[PDB]
Amino acid sequence: RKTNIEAYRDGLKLKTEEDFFACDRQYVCQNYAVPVVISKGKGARVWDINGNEYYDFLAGVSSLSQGHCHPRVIAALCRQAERLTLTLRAFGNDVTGPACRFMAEMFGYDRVLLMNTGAEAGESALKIARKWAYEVKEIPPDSAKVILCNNNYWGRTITACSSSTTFDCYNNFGPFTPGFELIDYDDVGALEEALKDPNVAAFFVEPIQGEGGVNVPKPGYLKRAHELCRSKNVLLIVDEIQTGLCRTGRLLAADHDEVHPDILLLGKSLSAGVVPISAVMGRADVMDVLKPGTHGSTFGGNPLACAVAVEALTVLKDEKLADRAERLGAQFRDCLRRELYGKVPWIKEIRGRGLLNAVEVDSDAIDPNDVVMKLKENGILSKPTRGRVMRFIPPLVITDEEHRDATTRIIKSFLAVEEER
Amino acid sequence: ARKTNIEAYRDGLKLKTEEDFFACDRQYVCQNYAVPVVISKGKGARVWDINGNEYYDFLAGVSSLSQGHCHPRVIAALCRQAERLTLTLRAFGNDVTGPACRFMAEMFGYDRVLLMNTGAEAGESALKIARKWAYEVKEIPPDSAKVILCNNNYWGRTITACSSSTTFDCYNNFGPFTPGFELIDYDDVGALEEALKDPNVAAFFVEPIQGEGGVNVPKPGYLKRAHELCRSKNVLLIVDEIQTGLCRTGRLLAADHDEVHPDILLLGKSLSAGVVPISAVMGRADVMDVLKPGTHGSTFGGNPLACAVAVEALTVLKDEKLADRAERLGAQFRDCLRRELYGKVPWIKEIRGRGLLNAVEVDSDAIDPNDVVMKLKENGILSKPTRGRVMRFIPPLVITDEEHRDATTRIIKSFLAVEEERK
Repeated sequence: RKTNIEAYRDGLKLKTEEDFFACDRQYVCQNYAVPVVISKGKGARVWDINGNEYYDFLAGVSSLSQGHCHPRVIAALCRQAERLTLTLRAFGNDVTGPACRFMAEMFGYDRVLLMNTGAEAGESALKIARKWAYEVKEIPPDSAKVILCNNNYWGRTITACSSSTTFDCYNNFGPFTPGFELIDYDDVGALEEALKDPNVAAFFVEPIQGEGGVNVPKPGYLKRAHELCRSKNVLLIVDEIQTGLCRTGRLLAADHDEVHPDILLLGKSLSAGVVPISAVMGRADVMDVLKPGTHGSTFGGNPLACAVAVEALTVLKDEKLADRAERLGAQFRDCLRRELYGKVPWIKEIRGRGLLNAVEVDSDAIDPNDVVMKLKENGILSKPTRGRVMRFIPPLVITDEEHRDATTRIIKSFLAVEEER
Repeated sequence: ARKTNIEAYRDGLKLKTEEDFFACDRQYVCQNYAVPVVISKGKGARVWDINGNEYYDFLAGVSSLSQGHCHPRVIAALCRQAERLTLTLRAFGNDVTGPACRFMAEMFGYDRVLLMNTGAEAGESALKIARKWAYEVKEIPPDSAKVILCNNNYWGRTITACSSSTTFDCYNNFGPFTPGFELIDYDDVGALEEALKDPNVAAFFVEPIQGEGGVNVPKPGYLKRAHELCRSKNVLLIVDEIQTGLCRTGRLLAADHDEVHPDILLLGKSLSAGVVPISAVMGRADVMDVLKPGTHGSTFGGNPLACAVAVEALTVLKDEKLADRAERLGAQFRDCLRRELYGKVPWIKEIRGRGLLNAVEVDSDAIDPNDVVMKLKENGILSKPTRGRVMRFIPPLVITDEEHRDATTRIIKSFLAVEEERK
């Protein structure tokens, strides 16, 4: 049977890509800028409405680490969706509990708060950190500070905008939530100075800055940061929404440093890009400050998303996608480096861990969008961040044959752009 | 049927009784909620606990499940789109999101649709839009924008939502708070009119019936008159229909009762027949268009799968005529209770509602409100009060005539059983 969206879509006679673009310009709020109309995905590949194939090298900015339409994940969705999707957490069910137990054991935490979005996991963590700082550190009323890094990105709520240094994220959205102190990323000295304020509740940080440009910090940064935080009884909140779940070659990007975050945020690939589910995890004596009535969410921890998440997380384990991301990521960086550094003098850096990789180009000596369009032409879909940072974030299930082909196609697109300069 | 992954994981854990699940929950789940029941299946207006005991669901996700639990068509739409494509980000186009927005744009009468995931995101997205519009179009000073809200509002749990709440537990120890809010009494035209004197006001943000606040029904004409007042000061009317909208109160939108067409409209909850979180912000072009590229976003907002479900969920509302069904049964429900419970039961302070959004307020000094929750449960009714003393009765709108009759009877019997027991 045709579903309603199918029969409605057919009724509008949307034939070409252009017809869809015009539909979007008319009815969809215009808060995004590429031209392709994707119809179907499977694994690392997607297909547009004309049956043209591409490798998806954005993968939801790491929401589709398991690939598009993973059969196991789709089957767990569909089987749960037939039984039960929503109870509210005002009633028990036979899924939410076991899911939290499953996550708590896999990542080694006492308590799991399930929310829907990455941003909500962020607000949730800032809230828990404030309340814990008022009730356990006994810092004076309303004086709680949270430290974070210039060019952070954890969401789009007004509080998120309030803690951003990125003009377009905050401009004309105030007045702002106070209580933030901004420091440079990857700067051990600045963290230490800012840690002198005894009203600090938390340092909030990404192991690698994602939307900020795949800024990989210097060896030992997170380890040292954790030590300085403990020293002043300050929570380390580590956002692994983009970096977690095998993307960087380990279960969490913090494992590279053997850091166990005091509070852990997961999202995106936690559902294999099927439904929004995020999580905040922490020890009991921190997480337990959230008493009944003091925080909540309608869809948070619904049994449908739980079942998906358990299956999604099991795919990461069973298919060994961590090891895979490490092997392929090193091969990817090695290949691009041999073939492009020196030969392509407008490539400033090729950087990454695992399959969270990027090519920083000099935007005074090329137009970034030419690279993006030549990528598209050669079967590679990608979106840069901050104009000049090309990102390469394929699903981790991309096969060896596929990953070799894509790497070739990528190298070719950069060389072809250089040639054409 | 074959054992699902998730089922074999919990069979592995040897969780058989209701209390095995309560214990698992207490150990591993953040303890930010307060009920004894373990639900494992929903169909329509009914759910079943793990023992096979059957109940009527009279919370329905606080009007997230208007189309019933596990509606066949919605599930079939989920599964068929799920096999094709679930997510692209809005950085690439797809064949679902544009059509879906047109669908909503046409059904509700607006130029532009912003799709988000949660109710709270839609609320925040609205505050962001209003502020930015006030700065760029009304040209008020930077950081001076104000938004007017009502005492006891509930729109979510973000720090900014906390910042604009008057509910102690929602805001306490979660500061410092986002400035920019002016609280006034719900259902007070005088207080609205006065607060609209400040030219820095960007919007009035209001629910047509206060949901979590206690099913507080304003006096006739309140929303009509409010819109006039806002319009005269060039102030946006943002109406939160997340809980009241989509047929729950007898009409497509609760605002339709007052022929109010909100300047910004919020929906969520039943927008997805409770299958997946999807919410929407709808408004005219010259307001919504302040959100330029890169100034707002969300990983999962407007994902193909959720769009597919929402369009199906909305179609179910029309095809099965659930606005009419909510109107008819609702009136009958309020009829039944006021007849049989006023007079006989002194500790009923009021019975109120519109459509199938109803509430029984009890005097919490004359009775323990939990006795009522447990007696309802004993008689096969699952409900959860808001604010201790407001009993809520929010069933799916697909509740049949026999189910509703039986349920109303079981509900009356519970109230009378508690008064009997008082004596």
